Amino acid sequence: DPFAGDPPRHPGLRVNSQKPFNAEPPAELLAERFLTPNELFFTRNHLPVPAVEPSSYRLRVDGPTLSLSLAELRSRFPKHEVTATLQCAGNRRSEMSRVRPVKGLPWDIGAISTARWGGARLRDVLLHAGFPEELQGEWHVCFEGLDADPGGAPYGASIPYGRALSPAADVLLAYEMNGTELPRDHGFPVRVVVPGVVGARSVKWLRRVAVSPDESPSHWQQNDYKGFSPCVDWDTVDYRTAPAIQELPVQSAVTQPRPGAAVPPGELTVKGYAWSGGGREVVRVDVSLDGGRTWKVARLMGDKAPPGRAWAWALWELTVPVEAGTELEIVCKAVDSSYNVQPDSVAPIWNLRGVLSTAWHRVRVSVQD
Amino acid sequence: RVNSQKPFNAEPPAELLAERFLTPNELFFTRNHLPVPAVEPSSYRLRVDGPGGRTLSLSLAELRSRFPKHEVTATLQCAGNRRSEMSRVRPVKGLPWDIGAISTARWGGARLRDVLLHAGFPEELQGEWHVCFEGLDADPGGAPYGASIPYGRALSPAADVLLAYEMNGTELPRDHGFPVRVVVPGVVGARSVKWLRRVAVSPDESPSHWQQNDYKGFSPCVDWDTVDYRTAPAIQELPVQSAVTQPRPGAAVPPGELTVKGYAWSGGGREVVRVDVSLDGGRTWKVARLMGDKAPPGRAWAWALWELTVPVEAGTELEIVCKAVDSSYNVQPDSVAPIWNLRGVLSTAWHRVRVSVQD
Ligand SMILES: Nc1nc2c(c(=O)[nH]1)N[C@H]1C(S)=C(S)[C@@H](COP(=O)(O)O)O[C@H]1N2
Ligand SMILES: Nc1nc2c(c(=O)[nH]1)N[C@H]1C(S)=C(S)[C@@H](COP(=O)(O)O)O[C@H]1N2
Ligand SMILES: [Mo]
Ligand SMILES: [Mo]
Repeated sequence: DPFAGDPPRHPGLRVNSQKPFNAEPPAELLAERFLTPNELFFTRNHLPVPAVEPSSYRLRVDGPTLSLSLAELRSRFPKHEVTATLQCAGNRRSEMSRVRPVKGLPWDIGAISTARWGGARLRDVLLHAGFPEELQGEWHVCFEGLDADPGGAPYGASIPYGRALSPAADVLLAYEMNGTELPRDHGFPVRVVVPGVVGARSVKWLRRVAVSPDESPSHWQQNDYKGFSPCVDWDTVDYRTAPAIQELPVQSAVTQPRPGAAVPPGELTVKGYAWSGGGREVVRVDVSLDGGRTWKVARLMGDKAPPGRAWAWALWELTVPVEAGTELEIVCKAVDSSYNVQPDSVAPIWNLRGVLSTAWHRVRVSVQD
Repeated sequence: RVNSQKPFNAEPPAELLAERFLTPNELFFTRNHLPVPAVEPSSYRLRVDGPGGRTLSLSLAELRSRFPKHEVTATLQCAGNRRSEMSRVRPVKGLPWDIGAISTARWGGARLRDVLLHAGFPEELQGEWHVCFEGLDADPGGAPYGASIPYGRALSPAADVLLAYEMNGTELPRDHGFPVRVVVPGVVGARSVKWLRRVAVSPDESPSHWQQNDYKGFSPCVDWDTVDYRTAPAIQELPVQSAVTQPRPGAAVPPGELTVKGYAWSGGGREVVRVDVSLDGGRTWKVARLMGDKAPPGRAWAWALWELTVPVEAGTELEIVCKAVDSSYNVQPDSVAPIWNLRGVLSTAWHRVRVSVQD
């Protein structure tokens, strides 16, 4: 059992896979706090979790070569904090499966969580390694984790050089999560946090940072996490025909009430989350009780972030009167700062991996007598 | 097609709209809120001012000679493009545009960035600053057309904001802002202020009617008795968009093969990564061929023209639908009612075109 050393996890989590460990918090706990407690933050591991002795750990940065200890990472670079939501490419995959079977972890609406991350700015570490603030043409910063497949290939990913060097992009080499040291499942001792970008690129248990003229050659950068036409099937898919998912599109889901519930008549408070990639804020959330025919505007909770740096989700709520003995089909949809919107239905956005599941979330409940 | 004479507003015929990557100056859609100014070029001056910047008064000759000419091929799409689709759901207030309030040109001019830096403004300002524009066109009272963009976009080298005096290789036409306009790539046409008289750096958004009390998106539930422009942000970047230009609604096409064509575009420099095309009303899809050359990442200011040749069977009915996907994997929604708004702006639900196949 290569997973014999994996860490202990909270019992309240909805485990989608044990070995490797993948789990999401239940819907009723998911949006209870703006910052998702470390114990409930969703967990996505492709491989066994590395057991890292903090003292001997070294971060390799291949400059135009650094070997940074955890103590150096902490002391040499000013600590910055960024509150960012990580959403998995597979969040809401369960919706896709309802149309046609897909390949992937059966996530519901909880493959998304939010934390206040603390660490060194990737920008500062790269400038310290001797790299220039700017590089002409399309360059990339590649990441490798300490976790590896049977063949010894590590988990890896990349982001464009521009994003890595940009102060406003808030890309961190994080060693703290919600004020405490990074948990093992979340990348102890160091992970990359890439705000506004799909979770896949936020490499945990970071071993190496390199600059390259090309994207990471990792399996998960080249041959996974892309969107295709709904017509594409396993016999025709060609990962060269689409871009790696970086920024994600606008998203929202209803966390309260839950599907199949019978709610009391009178007033009903509907709640959920909304978020969009690339630091685009959520400017509105529309909520319907009649299956998307008529809408009401939800209250957006929380504090406004600077323009282009809305890395954290918006929690929303709406209290509405409901009549005894009626059926409700509760639907939410969000609008971001570029006026991007969510689509009505899943079949037209369907894909063989069930990624990029952003059609409206629909929750059916009945109202008691 | 002219939607209005006084003031003048017009769009090119759908049959020519997407026939050339660069829209000829004579066909490029025209949206004018006010009478078109008659600008005498020698006496014209562009005023540039603001806190911590030297006030400039630039002649057309100096704008051309002092600043290095930059060329940017950028698509301008009006907020009301495809308004007709909104009116079919419920009547709205606005020009009755069809799919042609969008056009593309190669613009040439001074970088707004260079002009502001020349005036002494810094590359970055803390807080949320804006760059305000005022046109020479004005209402009978005298308020000019105006707009603004965030200071960060104005100063970004990558954002390609121009003070353009050339359009597709020739002098800027009168209807398109002669002698000078702002071109704001990847942003709604409303902010590309024509007949530019002033550029001002300000800590606040432009107080213009068209910045404060127009060009915003609202929930479909909002009506005239409840609309409050303070509740929404000014449209700046636009969402992913596409439409079919060939064939045209109600066409009877010959059997055999059919070449479906159209355009696709997305705001904020996000490239179009795919266009899906259906012939059965959105039940099944095929992938269209994207025409033209790639642009650098984050600077896809120009539309992608697309086409798909498909076999069609005699005597059948088709419902042709297209939808586009951008670099952040944003998508177009299925239907118009849920994106409906009282001004019929931001019309990006799937375009559907019904045709029959002879015989
Ligand atoms: N090294 C390493 N990094 C990783 C992964 C991985 O398996 N190994 N999974 C990725 C995926 S696909 C996502 S969604 C996020 C999940 O971060 P979390 O488990 O801390 O929520 O981590 C990313 N980083
Ligand atoms: N001075 C001024 N500039 C303006 C206009 C206006 O009425 N006056 N209309 C705006 C609108 S709403 C749009 S859609 C574009 C259209 O530019 P075009 O006419 O060159 O296509 O110009 C913008 N610039
Ligand atoms: Mo993921
Ligand atoms: Mo417009």
